[PDB]
Amino acid sequence: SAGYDLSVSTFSPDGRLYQVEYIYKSINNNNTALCLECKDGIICCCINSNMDKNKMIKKNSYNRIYHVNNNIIITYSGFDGDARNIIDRARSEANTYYYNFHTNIPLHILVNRISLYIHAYTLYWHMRPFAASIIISSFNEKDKGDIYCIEPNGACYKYSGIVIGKNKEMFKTEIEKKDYKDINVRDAIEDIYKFILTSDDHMNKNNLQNLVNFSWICKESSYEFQNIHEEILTPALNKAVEYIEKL
Amino acid sequence: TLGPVVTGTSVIAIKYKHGIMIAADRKASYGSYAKFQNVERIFKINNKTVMGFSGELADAQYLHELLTRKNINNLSEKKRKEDMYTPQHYHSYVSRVFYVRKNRIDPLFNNIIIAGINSQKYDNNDDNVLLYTNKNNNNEEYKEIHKDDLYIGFVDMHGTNFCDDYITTGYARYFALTLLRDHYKDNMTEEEARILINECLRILYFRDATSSNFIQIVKVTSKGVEYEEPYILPCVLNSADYVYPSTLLPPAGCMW
Repeated sequence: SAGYDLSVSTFSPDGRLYQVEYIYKSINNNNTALCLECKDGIICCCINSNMDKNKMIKKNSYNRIYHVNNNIIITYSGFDGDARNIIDRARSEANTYYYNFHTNIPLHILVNRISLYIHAYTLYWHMRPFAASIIISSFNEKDKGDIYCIEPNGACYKYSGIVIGKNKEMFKTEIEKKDYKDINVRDAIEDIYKFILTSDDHMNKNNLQNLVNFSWICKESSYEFQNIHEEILTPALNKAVEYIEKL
Repeated sequence: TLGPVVTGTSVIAIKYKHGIMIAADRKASYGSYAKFQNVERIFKINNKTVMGFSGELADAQYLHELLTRKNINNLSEKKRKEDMYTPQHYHSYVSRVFYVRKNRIDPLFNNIIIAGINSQKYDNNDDNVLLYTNKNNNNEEYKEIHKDDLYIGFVDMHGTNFCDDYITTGYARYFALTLLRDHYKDNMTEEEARILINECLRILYFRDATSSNFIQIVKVTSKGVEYEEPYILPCVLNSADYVYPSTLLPPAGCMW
């Protein structure tokens, strides 16, 4: 503020980066993206409630969950173009790592490289910083699950469950009521549907099935990226709607 | 690469009623020295495509890594099974690579076979792709795939490329190719295809110094890409005049 918030390469007299703070506001105003580590896998869900008034969009065509090596989930909250750019860079880093060493890039190395890539755009007076928060997650039998969230300022932190975007406070409060380290992903789907219905006021039983993206990496999917099939999602949606209608 | 140092010998690929059968011996030679006897010369690009090579192992490995990363990018961008690249697409990619390297006069010392199934209507293997776990290794019948839905393509050092019902590289282009141009027929069963390939490999083992009888067979079918258990081909001589002792021949003249 006071002329100190017009550039990302100037600190304010109190050592703050107002451009990055404004990016944080933009991300918080965007669609919801959560990742949850369960007993047998990780579930990634994206609630695109901002498109509740776009009735001519092809059903389920808009997806915010991607994979890197078929075993690393990556989702985002923010600008679609910026997130796509960052995901392309993540895929590029994975490709280079495999070319160099003939193995898949470790998740923490990829997270660090993506954090550096994002942080590089907050340093110069002629580039626009990325307005996106990234979630990068993986799961396997030995190591269980690893979830990292990268903020627009280049800070990566590890979690067992993370929510970014709108209503993230309510989503976190509802998620923290139970320990999912001892719950299976199939049982967690119903809980996530209930959380969405209670938290997001723009979401109802009618639009739950076309404004929500659901992917996972679990034992059922052979610890590889999968989109949760409608045959598995529909019963959970029905049960959640039934329960919330009961109360 | 100025020339070949460690090399692999011929590969043979053919079409049969259920898909593609491709065979190569598991030997790489460092000149006349058979240094490596358990080498893999057939690689899986995706669930419907394989690549075989004859020539320099280093250049073959370079190309294999290129194709592996191309497949990974394809899988990253895939939304439906129709989005997966086809053997024709990979054949075009390899042909373009070879052509550009010819123009630069920096060639890959290799002859390449790109084989597979040019269709998505015979299975749902690409609905959920697994890269690090092979569920194949729970048995349903194979699907009779139309010959026009299968693809075998050849690329050489100068970028010359084409496709056919059967492709051979290396020394196979003489022995196996003669036998195939004589005896190959459409819609062969698996056992008939294996018998024909085994005859070709036996002739190659007898008449080619850089070959072995330790054979790798790979099948591209509706079940996906299957590697068979490598086996030793039985190869016995076809004449007793070979075994006849030399001391029983007349001691005068040039009887050797």
